[PDB]
Amino acid sequence: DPIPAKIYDKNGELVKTLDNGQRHEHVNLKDVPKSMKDAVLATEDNRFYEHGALDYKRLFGSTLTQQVVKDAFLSIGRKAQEAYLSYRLEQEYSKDDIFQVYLNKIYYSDGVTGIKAAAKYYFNKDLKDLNLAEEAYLAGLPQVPNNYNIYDHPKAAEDRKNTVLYLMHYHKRITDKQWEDAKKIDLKANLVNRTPEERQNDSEYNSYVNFVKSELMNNKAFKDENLGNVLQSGIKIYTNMDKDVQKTLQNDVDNGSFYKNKDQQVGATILDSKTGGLVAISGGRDFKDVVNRNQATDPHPTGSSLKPFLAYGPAIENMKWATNHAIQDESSYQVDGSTFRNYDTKSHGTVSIYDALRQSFNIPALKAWQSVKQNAGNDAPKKFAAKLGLNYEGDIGPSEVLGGSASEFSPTQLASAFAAIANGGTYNNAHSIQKVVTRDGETIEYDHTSHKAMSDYTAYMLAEMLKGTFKPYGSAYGHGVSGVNMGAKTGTGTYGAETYSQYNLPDNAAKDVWINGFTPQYTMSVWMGFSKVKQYGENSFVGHSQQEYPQFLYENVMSKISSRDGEDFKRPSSVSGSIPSINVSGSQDNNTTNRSTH
Repeated sequence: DPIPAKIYDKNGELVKTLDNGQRHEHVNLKDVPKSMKDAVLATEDNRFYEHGALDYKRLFGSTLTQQVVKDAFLSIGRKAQEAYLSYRLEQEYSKDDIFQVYLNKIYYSDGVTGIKAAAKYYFNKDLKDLNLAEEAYLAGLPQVPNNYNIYDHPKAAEDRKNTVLYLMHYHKRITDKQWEDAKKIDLKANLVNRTPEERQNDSEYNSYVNFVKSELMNNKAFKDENLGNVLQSGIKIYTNMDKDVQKTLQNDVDNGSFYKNKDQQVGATILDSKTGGLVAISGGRDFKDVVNRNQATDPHPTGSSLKPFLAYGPAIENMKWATNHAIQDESSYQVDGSTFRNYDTKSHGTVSIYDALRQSFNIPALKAWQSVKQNAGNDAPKKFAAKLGLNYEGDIGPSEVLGGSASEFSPTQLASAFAAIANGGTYNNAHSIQKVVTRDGETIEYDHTSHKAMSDYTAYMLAEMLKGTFKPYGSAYGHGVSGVNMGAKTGTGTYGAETYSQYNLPDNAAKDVWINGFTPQYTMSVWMGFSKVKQYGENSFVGHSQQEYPQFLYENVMSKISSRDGEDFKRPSSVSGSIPSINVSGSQDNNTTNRSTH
């Protein structure tokens, strides 16, 4: 029975409580229009006054009672406890009592329970003065409230409304005429005008709540149910959220000055590097839960973010390369019937992969990816990446290596992948919920996916190389935090070659920009893009200067929240040497250089 859900941070403190979900107006059964009740019955349980608790004719050659119960407490036979409670309920209360409870407690979407409020909401009408088509729709809505809500699926909502009208005619609850009359009414006519904002009506938690709501139904114990039905059963949700970090991340996102215009978007995820627990998340600026796409959990092109996982990572793992392993760079380069060049269009000659990664050269990463493909097998890259949650439906071409094509993942996904590097090479699928405590007192334990993604040396060597990103000439030089030990990998994702012309985009125009940083404590992943590609690059990142934006967000937040205790990534006894010249013990590298970049 009705009671809002409560969300608790990492300290057990109450952080948020989901209200706004009470547009409910109580109605007495005498005060409900005959035609409204006729509508309900005709569609849900026509012979409700007859059949008693279960409908045995239906069953052989549902029921209002059953609905009321299913709604309240709720895999193979837990349908039988419904049956039994329905029986009991049918023994305690009369048909009028039950019919009334139905009309007062069933969910109508957008946080509406009860036909009385469901009418005042969708149509601003009293039950008395609302029309036939409006009744039919309000009668069919409750079945699957999310798919029938007009505001979201007007086509479905009209089909549902027509089905009810049919049923009503078929059960001869309305004449042949009034049927025909009603299917002429415009349903939308009196439809109260709202935008996604009013439909909902301490915001630093919005993105986190949005995230928890999604993960909550992924557990076996709730997977079947509904949103507006599992959140009203007074459960208590305990999360890994850091109250403080979450506020910081969302404030800095909302009040940051690193937005070129109003079409620019962000997505930020912050995990506990070690555990994988979601410490804070932001889906965008001034993010409204259902109103806005949660950009922290939606996929975007990754640009050069994935190099550690498709090229150098699998290369250090599978053929034990040293960090100063040497690759021959060029100006152009062939892979299939396609040419590839570096972003700066140059060739840097011979380069240590330490630099090749921290400055994100494209050819050397293609070479490396190709070397992993030969010396470890064509599926070696896929396997490595797949350990870190980065899956690929089909083939991994040179494009996905460079972040194009199928290389689309959420900031949350990348944060998880990178946190692996940040903690000895153990992968932890991002997880916000610790446990939920049900109204009575039961404790459901949630768990997440965890498992070795890479061997200790690989993780340490990546962690060490990527520290070089914040060092001079590094793709994120100047944006690292001072006393803090952190490595990072930036991503810059270009546009399709055709779209450069269609929109007259300048040469240095980028569509997605990422930074993925990690300390021993936190891993943080930031993506930024624009909602619509405009002409001349107005909605693109143009030049290092503009593509550098997410690094301001990263630096700001990582500086406020990171602790200066001087912790570092733990060095395995399996690595020998020091940056930029780290190798795998007892397996030094045939091919190396002491050659620097600039």
